[PDB]
Formats: sequence, structure tokens, C-alpha cells
Amino acid sequence: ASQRGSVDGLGSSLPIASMLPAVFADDDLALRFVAGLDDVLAPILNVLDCLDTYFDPALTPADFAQWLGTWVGAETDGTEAEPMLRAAVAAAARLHRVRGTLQGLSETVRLAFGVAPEITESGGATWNARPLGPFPGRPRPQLHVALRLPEPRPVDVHRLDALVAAARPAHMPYTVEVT
Amino acid sequence: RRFQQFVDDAKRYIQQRAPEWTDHNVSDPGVTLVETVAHMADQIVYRLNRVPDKNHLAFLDLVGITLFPPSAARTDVTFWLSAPQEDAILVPVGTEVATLRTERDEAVVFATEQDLRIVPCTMGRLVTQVSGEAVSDRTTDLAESKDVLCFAEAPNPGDCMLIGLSAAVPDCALALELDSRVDGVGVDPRQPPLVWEAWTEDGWQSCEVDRDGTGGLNRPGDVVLHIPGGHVLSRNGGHEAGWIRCRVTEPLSGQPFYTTSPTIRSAEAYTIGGTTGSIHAETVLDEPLGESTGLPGQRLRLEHAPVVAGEPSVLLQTAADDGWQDWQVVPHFSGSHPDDHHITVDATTGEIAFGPAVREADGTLRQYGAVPPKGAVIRARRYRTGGGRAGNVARGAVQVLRTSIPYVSEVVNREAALGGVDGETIEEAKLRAPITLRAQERAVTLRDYEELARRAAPETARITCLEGAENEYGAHAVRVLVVPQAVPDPGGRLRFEQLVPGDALLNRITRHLDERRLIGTRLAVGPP
Amino acid sequence: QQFVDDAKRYIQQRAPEWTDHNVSDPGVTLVETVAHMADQIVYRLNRVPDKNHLAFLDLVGITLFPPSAARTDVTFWLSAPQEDAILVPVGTEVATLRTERDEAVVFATEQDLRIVPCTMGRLVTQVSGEAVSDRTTDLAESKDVLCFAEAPNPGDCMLIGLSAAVPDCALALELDSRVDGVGVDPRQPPLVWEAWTEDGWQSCEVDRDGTGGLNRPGDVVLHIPGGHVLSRNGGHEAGWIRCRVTEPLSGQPFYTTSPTIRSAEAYTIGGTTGSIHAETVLDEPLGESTGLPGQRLRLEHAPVVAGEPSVLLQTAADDGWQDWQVVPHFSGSHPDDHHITVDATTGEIAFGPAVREADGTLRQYGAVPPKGAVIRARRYRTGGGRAGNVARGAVQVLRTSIPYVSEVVNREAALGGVDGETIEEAKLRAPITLRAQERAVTLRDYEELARRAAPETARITCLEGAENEYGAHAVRVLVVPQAVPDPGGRLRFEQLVPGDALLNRITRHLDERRLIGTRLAVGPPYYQGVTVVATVHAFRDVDADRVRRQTHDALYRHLDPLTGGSDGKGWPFGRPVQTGELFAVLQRVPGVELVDEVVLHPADPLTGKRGDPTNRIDLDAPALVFSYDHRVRVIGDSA
Repeated sequence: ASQRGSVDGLGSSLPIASMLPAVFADDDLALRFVAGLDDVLAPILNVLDCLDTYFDPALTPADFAQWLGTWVGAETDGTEAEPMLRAAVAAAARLHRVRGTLQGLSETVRLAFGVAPEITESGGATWNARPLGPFPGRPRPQLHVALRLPEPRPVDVHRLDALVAAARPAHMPYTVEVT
Repeated sequence: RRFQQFVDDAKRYIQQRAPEWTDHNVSDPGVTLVETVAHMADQIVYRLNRVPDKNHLAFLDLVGITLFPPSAARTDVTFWLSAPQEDAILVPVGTEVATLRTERDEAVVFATEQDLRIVPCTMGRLVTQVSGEAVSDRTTDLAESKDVLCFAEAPNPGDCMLIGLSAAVPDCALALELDSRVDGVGVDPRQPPLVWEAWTEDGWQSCEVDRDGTGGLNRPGDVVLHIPGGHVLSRNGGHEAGWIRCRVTEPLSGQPFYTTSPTIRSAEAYTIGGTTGSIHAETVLDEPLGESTGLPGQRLRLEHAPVVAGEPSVLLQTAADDGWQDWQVVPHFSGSHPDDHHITVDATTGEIAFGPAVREADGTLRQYGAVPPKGAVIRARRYRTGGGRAGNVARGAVQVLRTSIPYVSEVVNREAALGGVDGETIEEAKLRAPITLRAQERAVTLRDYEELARRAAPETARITCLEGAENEYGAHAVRVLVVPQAVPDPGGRLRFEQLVPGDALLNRITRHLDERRLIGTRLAVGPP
Repeated sequence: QQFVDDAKRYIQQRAPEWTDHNVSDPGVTLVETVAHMADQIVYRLNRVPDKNHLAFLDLVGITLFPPSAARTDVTFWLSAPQEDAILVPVGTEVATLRTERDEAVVFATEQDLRIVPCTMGRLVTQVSGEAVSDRTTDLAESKDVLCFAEAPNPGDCMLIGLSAAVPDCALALELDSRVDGVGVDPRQPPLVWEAWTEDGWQSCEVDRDGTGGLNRPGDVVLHIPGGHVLSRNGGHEAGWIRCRVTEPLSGQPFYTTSPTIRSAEAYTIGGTTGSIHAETVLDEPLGESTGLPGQRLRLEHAPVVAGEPSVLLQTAADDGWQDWQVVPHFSGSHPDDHHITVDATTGEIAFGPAVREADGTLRQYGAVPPKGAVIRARRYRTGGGRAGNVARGAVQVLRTSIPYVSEVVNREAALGGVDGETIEEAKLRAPITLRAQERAVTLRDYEELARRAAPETARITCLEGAENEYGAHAVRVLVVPQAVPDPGGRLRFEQLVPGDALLNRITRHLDERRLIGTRLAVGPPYYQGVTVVATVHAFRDVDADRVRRQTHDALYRHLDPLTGGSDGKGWPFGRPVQTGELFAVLQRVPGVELVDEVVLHPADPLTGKRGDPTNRIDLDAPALVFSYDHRVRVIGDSA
């Protein structure tokens, strides 16, 4: 369940009294009683007034944040902390635009642990005006991920192992080193 | 596509009469209106089905689309004055000079960016000089009696004249008197193209002409000039004044020079005006909006152009018992406890939001940002408009300076506005999403590698991406062949040197392809 | 996901919090307090987030997959050497039995083909490595010679003459013979028949006939492949026909008393031409183009079927018509390209739009047709569906009897025919096009793009392969075809190996959107059979017969390749086989008191071999268990 019941002490942008006829607005019981009916119907007008904020990941309630993750495939499994999810959903759509690139592995790793990693790979980009030059990238493929964690509890290696598993482009091996 | 429908018209709500409860037999004239006055469900139901533009902003932010922001235009505002008496800060920063207001529309108002100062400019050393004749430590050729010979009568390319400009200031309009006795055949002033310079610290810099009695001194004239930046002059002699170089070009076929130029007798230098750049902007004070409803999520609009992206351009004042409470704008809400006084503003429109409220699990109505209490009056203390296309003012249109603070009288811009661009609308951005979201940006397959090079350098004729063959390093590296464009002469032959691409062309291609390169794919380019 | 948590019964009655009316159930004002309209509002309010999802999906630009049309191959037999013309008109819908509960899936003849009433030309006989060197003229009527020299030489061939060859039909050449001595069995004679073409020699199929060849007088019904052309053969213009002869071939019967040749006559029974389950709409104009960019146009037939020339739009250029390309998205267009996009699930055509840039100018993607030019659509195809896949080709209205030709035959079941995806399915497709963005790169993408390339496969999981000699490792993809319990329980095997189509199809789609220069591999995982024999003592008041029946199958259900394990789905591709996890299965079986011991043998489906008895089994990561028949001893005082 969610317990989205009525909220005490909330006003409305559409008072029932303000729509009543004239002369009618002179009574004591009518004004007080019909104001009571506003209490039950008050919070419905709140969500209609503020619906744009109900979709922004940075502010929307926790329940929708997981739901919002499914809209853009945020890989929200395994996180039991609300603030960790807040960044992932908003930043998810930016990663997929560069998924698999140089910054793709770094940022995703940085996103999951908060610290920028050090990576060395077998690749590069160079130009030579000489006709038919070489491409000195590296002789054999190799991917390495290094993390400078301050408190290396011996579970980060598996977490880095799992995380970098879906980051690599299914083409090259890898190894995980954590401070 | 396949959208649910959420409409249940108003009349079939009163259909709920249910007169199956005893002792209620009433018709139109009955105190049962609380049933009818609860018709607000019709408004609520209608509001459900709507998907207004405000949501469409969120799903643009959710997929990482940045709304295109607006800009403004920058022109060349030039002042005018007739009393060059002293030097002081005659232009407070942000001095507003505006176009004339006619029957058509409210005039567009500009604003200066750099403070301008007038200066009592005088002369230094004036010395006879011809092509190849250096000054050789001379200063008193015209300060004394007699006259100074203009380019030793006979001019030629590389010739020059020696003037002095005491107390040079980089931004002013300078006028010089050129009194030369008339000798020989007179000429039209435009005919001899006498180019004027200033000898700045970085070297000689050109200058423009805005008078007739300039250069072609068939009559004693008064050349005016706007000073193009600061300078120190080639200090040789006894005058640390500023410099102006009267360099003479070659005799054109239609614009020739004539020998025995007039000999200048008297001369005086004095400034007239000042030229500075302005950015389309305006400041509005005391624009009241209305009274707060005391409810979360209030939104207010300003009946003016988009605010200008600078220091917080909206200072919302809220009425309170202690007086005026001022709200500070924040970029996005994110974290804002109820105690804090924070608002949200839109750069490209007048929509100004407030603290939104959500009801998560267990309710608790977690509120982000404070809410002004009921009945409080909200007014905008400060307001900085100025963005939009409506700053592309026609050349020489701005004529009136606002509030007439200084001694200045006439202001006019000599060059047309650069031209601002209006911010994209929500409707306009709804057409970018299908295109700009899926523009490759990965460089995965062969067709993408050749395609991406074209976007980096459209001027290239032929590009193909051939993978590095086996028995080669780079972990299955790739090779790119680039063919620069060239016209192979009317003679039917083309030099091999032309086929070599420029180094910058290779770099700009390599620089872009490096970022969108996939992990561990070595690349190298060059002619085949 | 829930905006509200109220209902009709949820009435707060907070009037006492302001007023003093103090009746819980008054006669009247409680009725006024009763407001179902909130319930009819909150129920409509709860669905608002769903509506925003669909509306916002359109912004990403994702659409619905158009349905695909099933295609079949059909052949118009004639049973006569005549009808030098196309036989049956294009169309002539055929369907199944028009039962009132399931609607017959209609069809439509698509193409047409013309055959030739050719006659047999020369008749020759030769063996492997030796030329014809025979009569080559009189064998048409007389001068009988033993066929293939009555010997199964490797490479024996027989050329046959056919004036005015038929490039595309099914052949039937009569070579009468006097069969005696030994009768070779009609099942699988050791010969290979090929026909000449432009490229060369390809295999020709054979249809039903009443004789097994050289065992009784009769012809052979070859299937002439496409590309067959004519050449010079003596005094006739004969399309070359070859008849390869193989050895006894591991015991296949062969003769030494081969019958000779008697006469000759050609029959050219029928030809081949495919058909699809989609109607055609010819030359339907859309309207007059306007100079504005970004126009939209509609059609009169909603579910347009997919295909590379999906619509084939034409504009009125000064030279007849100028054709238009089709692109899935416009981002790849150019300022002067000719690109159209089509929302085929609702029959909408949209030209190139115009987008303002940061400079404030315009960047027109895709050229716009000139103002006042005629816009016309060449043709569409509507139809297709899941039911479009016929079974066994038994159309049953397949035109068994026609007054014109003898019979029209459709044997091979039709393929394709993917139904249009549901809107609910699209919501589960939105992340994939937003995460992968096509052009599969990482490990997860191959797990997903495989499903999109071929959803009919049961399940896919991708795994990196063994490392190569250059330091990389080619990608490997594992395929498990959908299985049906063909035998009496467990599985029959040979269904878990795909039929060379899923291997080709899945890889083909992936290969275009594959990492460049990296090898891609597909196949099935490793398999090994495990039989669980044990001994369980039953209770003192239970029927061991049912316990005997229950114990065997309940033990088996745990090792199911497709739906085994505790979860009830396919195995996690690497879970080891172990007795304790089976020990969990045994203990819960009804009618048991205690269990003595469990014994497990590795095995392979190729033979009946049983491995060494062991408890723990090391199962490789890219492999799956195979559940086998197993028996346990049930010794106990049963009733």
C-alpha cells in the first residue's frame, strides 16, 4: 500500500464557499459545514496544481523515482538508499547517449561510488600526414579499472566487478582493482 | 496514438439524486445546492485529461534535452558633445540610451556595458616627413611659425605625416584641424585614399573617416575620427602624446594622387564624442503581480520580455508584518527546507514558480520551499529584460538617451545591431526530440565511422573507413582515408602536393572522432 | 504509481472538527455527506500517470512495429504436357476450413510465371571421367544401352536433351526401361540430379513418383532451379541436365543389371511461384504537394505491412516520377536527401521537418517536393498476422480440383507473419530503444537485440567465448528453441538445436549492427544428461504405485531444461547439479517416510552411456542440464 490519505490543514484553489451564490454567503452553518467538505477534497487539487514536479526525478516522491527509472532504463536494482537513486534516474538518459565510450565507463563507475576512477585501455587517436602510417594504439587488448576508495570494505571488488561487467563493450577482458 | 479518454460530462453528475432516503422530496428551489455547487468535479475531470506544456518541459529534461535559451543583440553606440573641457566619468556603467518611440510599438531600450570618459585631447609634435625620411629627433616643425610640408609635397606609397595627440583615451571621437594653403590643381577629398592609423601597443590600427575636409586638403578641413583603442606613440623627441599615422596608399587607377600636396599651416586637435558597445537590456522597477493564495505551487507571470541571464534579475518582495521580505532566486529546487525562502524563475519566459508540494507515502505533505501566507502582496523590485530578436535595430535608429544625466546631447549608432535570437518555444522543442535525440553519437559500425567524419569536416570530398587488417596491432584497429578537395587546374593536371590534407583538417577530424570513439578501438587517419 | 488511496467508504466526516452536528447516521445530511463523485474522480485520477506515459512516449518518437506478412511458395501442377502460358490469375484467394469459431486465413497469389512445353532432345550415357562417346542420336527411340554402365562409379553423369529449355519450372523426363534381375528399393537411390544455369550447377529437388528409378519403367520429376539457360548440344538446343551417381554409400542399394533406355518424352508438368498473405493496393494518389516542409499525409488502409520498399512514394518530377527512400528516423537525413518516414501501424506518411538551430537559422533535414507537384504512392501491402503461418501447407481449399489445371500444391509451411505489436508491448520496448539505441555494443545488448531479431525463440543469453590467439575473444550467443513434450515426458532432444535458420537470422540482423572487425559466434550450449536413481521408503498406509509414479516425475521436474529449478523457469546457465538440491525435492514428495541414498550419473543424449556414480556434478557455465528417465526403489509396507 501507499497510505495516500487526506491531509489535515491544507487549503484549496477552488473553495466550495467561493462558488456559492450571493445571499447564501450570509449563513453561519452553511459556510462552516460546506467548508468541511473542502477537507476531504483538498489534496486532489494539490496534485493537479503541481503535476510537473510529480515527474521531475530530483523532487518527485520515492515511489515514482523507481517507476521513472523504468522509463529510461536506469538499472535501479540493488539500491536501498533513496539519495543514491535520485542521481541515477536523472543522469541515466545522458549515459546511454555515450554508453560504451571513454567517459561512459568512468562516469558510470563514478556514479555508483562517488569518486572518479583511473582507467587505462588499449586505444587512442592520432593523425599523420605521412601516407600509410601506423596506428600505435597497443599490441593486445586490455581494460583496467582503478578506484581510489578511502574505505575499501572487501565487497567493492565484487560491486566493481558486476558494474564494469555491463560497461565493457563485450569485446575485451577486464580486471578490477580497489584501493 | 492509443490514448485513454477521461471525460464524464457535468450533467450526468447531478443524475446522482438517489431519492431512496426518506424525507427528502425537493426540486430546483431547494437548499440542495451543495450537490450542484459540487459540480467542480466537471472542472476537475476536464483538467485531468489535459497534458499542458509545463509537463512537456519535464520529459524534455528527463531525456537530457536542454531547452534552447535566448540571447540579445550588441551594437555600437556613439555619443556626441560640443564642449570638450575636461576629463571625468561622464558615463555611469549601464547608461541607458534608447530608440525613439513612435505609433508602432514601445521603443527598444539599450544599455551600455563599459564606462565611457571624455578627454581634453590636445596636440604634441608635428614634423615634416616623407617616405624614408625618419623623424630623427624632431618635434618643432609646426609648433613654431612657417608651415609643415605634407609628405614633402610629392607623395608616394609608404609616405606618412607626423602628428601628436596629448592624453590619448581609447574610446573617444577626435577632431583635427587641417589648415593647408592651397597650391596647384585642387582635388576631390575622396580621391586620394589617405588611410589613418593610430600606432597602438600591438601596432598600427586602422581608422575611419566621418567628414569631408579630410585628407584631400583642397580646403582647410576639420577631420574627425573615433579613437580605435589605446596607444603610446613611437616616443622620439619630446612629446609623449598619442599618435595618428597619415599613411598614403598607392595611386589607384580611378583614385590617383597628385604631386605637390598643400603645405599645412595651422592645426588644432579636440575631441567631440565617444563610441562604445551596448547590449540590449533594460531595468524595470516596481512591477506588482498580485496577492498570494497561500497555497503551494503558485505560479506568476510577468507581462514583459524574457529576463536577461545575469545576476538574479527578479527580487520578489513579500508583504509581512515586519515589512518587505525579499526572496532570492535559486537554480532549480533540489533541496529547499520549508524555512528557506526560495523561488524558481524561467529565463525565456515570465513564468515564475514557487514551492511545489508532494504527498509521498504516509502523506506528510513534504514541502520543498516556503509558501507566502494568504493575502500577502508580491511585487518585483528588480527586473532585467532585454533578450529576443526585437533588438536587431536598424542602422542609425537609437537617438534618445534616458533621463539625460550627463552633458551629452546627441547619441547615434553608426552600425546595425548584431542580432539576437529568440528562445525556442515548447512547441518548437517538441519537434527537436525525434531528431536530436538519436543522432548516432556512438560510432559503432562501418557506415557510422565514415558518416561521422563528414559532420566533423563537410568540406572533405571522399572519406572511407577501412578496418586495420589482421596480423596488425591496435586490437583490430581502424584506418581512415581523407581526400581534400581540389580543382585540378584548367590544364587537366593536378599536383600531388594538393592531395596532402592540411594538418589542421586532420586534427579537427581526429579531435571529434576521439570522443565518440568506442572503447579500445585504435584509429589513425591520412591520405591513402 | 498510486496518486490516491481512498474509496467510496472513505468518508472523513470532519464537520465536527468545525461544527457541532452530532449524529453519525442522520436521516438526511449524511446523504449529502455521501459523495461518490470523489470516487469517480480518484479512479480517473489514478490513471493519469499512465496517460502521461503514453503521451510522453511520443516525444521520444518511438512507434509501433508494423505487422509482417507471411510468405509461402506454391506450385501450379498441370499433369499434362501443354498449356504454354501462365495458368492461374494473380489473386485467387485460398484459405482453410471456414469454421465458425476460427476464421479461415485467406491468401493471395502474388506473382506469375510462364513455362515452355519442351520436348526431349538428345539421349546420352556416360560414366565418371569418360565422355559421352555414344550413339547420342538414336537413343531417343532405339539403340538400347545399359544405364550408367550398371556400375556406381563416383561421378557418373548423364546429359539429357531439351529443346527450348525452361528457366524456371519442375521438370519430368521420361526414360523408359526394361527392369529385371534385381529390384532396387525406391527409398533413397544413390544419385544426385543437377541442372545447368548461368552461374553453374545446383541441386534439383525431386517430387513424388510411382517408381524408384531403374526398378520399374517411369520418369523422374526434377525441380529446375532458377537461372537455367540453353546451350548447344548436337542437333538440338538443350539446357544441360546432369545426373550424378554415387557409390553404394554405406550400404545403399545399387544395381549391376541396370535397365537400358527405351524411348523419350518431356512433360514439363508445372512451374513455381510464391505468394504472400497480403493484399495489394495499386496507384493510390495522396494529394498535391505544397512547398511547405514537414507535411503529413494519410492513406485508406490502416495496418501497412513491413518491407524494404514499404510504400515506394513517387513525386511528379519533370521526368515521369522521382522515387523516395524510406528511413526509420529523420536524424540521418541530409539538406538535399530524399527521405520519407512512415508510421505504418496507422498509415501515416511524414516528410522531412525543418528545425531551427542555435544561430536562429534553419536546417532543413530532407528535401521538400516542389510546390504544385503531384504526389503518388506506387503500392502498399496490408494484412499479415500470426495466423498467417499455415500448418503443413494443408490449406484444404488448396484447389485440389480445377477445370483448367489438375492441381495446385502447397506443402512447405509458410514462414514469417509476425503480428503487429500491442501498445502494452511497446511500453516494454521503450527502454530498449532508449538504452541500447540500436547498434548493440555491450553484453546486455546482445541479450536484448537477439529477442528483437527473433522473438519466436524461447530464450537467449549471451556469453563471451574462449580467448583468441590475438588477445581478444569473439562473441558467442546461445539459442534455445521453443520445446514441446514430443515423447512421453522429459524432452526428445534434437529440438534444442536450431534449424540453421535461427542461427542465420539472428546473426544476420546483429551482424549489420555489430562491432566492426569483431567475429560473432552463435550456437547451442553444452548438454549432459543426468539420471537420478535412489531408494525411498513409503509410508505404512500409502499406495506405493502412486508414490512410484510421483517420485519419478517430481524428481524429474527439478531438472527440466526449459522450466526446471526451484524458480520454475529456465536454468540459470551454470547452476551445478547437486543431490542436496534434489534432496529438497525428494523430501516433499507425497507418500514418503525416509530416503536411503541418491546416485547420479553423467550422460549424453547421443548414446545410452551412463557416467560414473557421483554426488556433485561440475556443470560448465555455458551449458544446461538434461533430465533423463530415472527409477528409485520404493520398498515399504504399502497399501
